Amino acid sequence: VPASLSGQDVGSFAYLTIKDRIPQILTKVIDTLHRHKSEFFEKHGEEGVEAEKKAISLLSKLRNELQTDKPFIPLVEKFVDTDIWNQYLEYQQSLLNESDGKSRWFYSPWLLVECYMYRRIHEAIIQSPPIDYFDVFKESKEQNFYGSQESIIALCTHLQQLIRTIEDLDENQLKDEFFKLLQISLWLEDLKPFILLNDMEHLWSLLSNCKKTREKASATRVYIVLDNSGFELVTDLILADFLLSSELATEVHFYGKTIPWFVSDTTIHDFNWLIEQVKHSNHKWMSKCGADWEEYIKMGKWVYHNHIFWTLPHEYCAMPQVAPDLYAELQKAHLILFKGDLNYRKLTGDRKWEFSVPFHQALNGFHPAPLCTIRTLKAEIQVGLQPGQGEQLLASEPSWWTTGKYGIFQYDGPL
Ligand SMILES: [Mg+2]
Ligand SMILES: [Mg+2]
Repeated sequence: VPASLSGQDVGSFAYLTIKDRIPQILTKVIDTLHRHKSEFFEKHGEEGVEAEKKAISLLSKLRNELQTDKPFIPLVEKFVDTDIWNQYLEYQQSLLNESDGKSRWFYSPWLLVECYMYRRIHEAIIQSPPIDYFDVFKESKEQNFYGSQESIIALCTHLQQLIRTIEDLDENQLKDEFFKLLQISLWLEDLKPFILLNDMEHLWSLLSNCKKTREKASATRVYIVLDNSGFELVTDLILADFLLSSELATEVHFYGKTIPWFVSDTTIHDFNWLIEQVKHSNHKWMSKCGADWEEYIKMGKWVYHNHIFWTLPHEYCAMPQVAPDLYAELQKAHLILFKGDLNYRKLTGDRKWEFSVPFHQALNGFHPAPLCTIRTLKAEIQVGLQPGQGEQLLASEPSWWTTGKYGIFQYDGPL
């Protein structure tokens, strides 16, 4: 397996992200805490203000460690994954030879660096009762929802129009509607040129055959490993409703993040809050969607799962050893959809793979069930391309894979 992406290459996007973007995220977190000082006093009294100041102090220390490339330190505050994290940090140090020194922001794998930063943010918060419940990214995730109301209404209206007629659609029209919603989940004719890899036909073949072959009382389970909250989450819920309504799935299982993560990533609180806001909307079609979605969850047609593994630094190839219960759960899927760039990085180890490497190889043994990554590119990693394809893009458009402009549907599994 190739070397990890990291800040060792000062010309790398990982370097640029660690040097400039991560400090910016921490500053904004600190700003968010500062702006909530009055709310914390109203709800918690003086102990809330002392806790806000403590959290800010800790986050300021964290930002200084990053800005000065200090070595990583063990996590201290008791938490469900503290010991697993410290074991992983010990393991990561063991990979370093004498010349490499100690794990640190601009030397260690970029995946570990970013995951460590968010876990240290969470440590600062859980060290600061009574504000230890606070989600420093909640305001931004709520803002994405409120800012997207027109597109959310339009998409909920589209889905409900679709569902009204869904039993009159032939197989090929149903397929076309499936492909449309998959592209909405990714991001339509104007955007098609920016789909670099399109395995959507293999998803249709897989689920269509499951539907045609399904025996009585048998299940077709589709798992969705989520990325961002807000409009992205809505596109995934809309897809999942279509999957049930079209009978391409009989159950949909969702996996989010146990803690606030990578700013926007959906936690159980974001998931429940968004569905509540859609359900209690006064718009006819948004409200009907939200009601239907809460009913799917009640019946077990939709299931939300929390698992700590997704907010660990480990590459997904480690899941069988580190989270065998989760791996066995994923093996019950008929299809797993992984959303977004971080999932892609974890699927491929965040390594400097050649463009030509097959996705199957880059997964490094992680083959729980048929799976597809639905991803816009925000990292210097992309495998499974045709010879010369990524090279031509680099030469024509040096930023191509880091701007979120290009997308993929990249599949591993049968057919
Ligand atoms: Mg050493
Ligand atoms: Mg995200």
